[PDB]
Amino acid sequence: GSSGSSGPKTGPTMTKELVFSSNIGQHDLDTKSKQIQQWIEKKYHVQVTIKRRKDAEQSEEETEEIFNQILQTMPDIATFSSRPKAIRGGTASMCVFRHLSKKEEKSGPSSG
Repeated sequence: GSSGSSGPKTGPTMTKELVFSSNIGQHDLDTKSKQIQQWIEKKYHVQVTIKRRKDAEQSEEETEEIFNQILQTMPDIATFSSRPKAIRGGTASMCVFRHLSKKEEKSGPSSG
């Protein structure tokens, strides 16, 4: 049996932001995502920004991974609102996560 209805609320005009280093591991990153997910729920615009070392020995393709690693948790609840790009000269990347404008929700009760 299930019981719990908070109420239909799109939420006020607020924006969230998240900043961390690539060093973050799976154990840690796991938490970072959870937080973002909860936000997206209320259609909260979350701005993510990955920071890399002084020209670390890695290409952009690597910096793109982290991003996906996060969206891989909310692939049916969130989407690449704003494609990630090279910011601050490429040393870092910025992106945002939003809700699936499409009628696709694989979380919660059988939406119908």
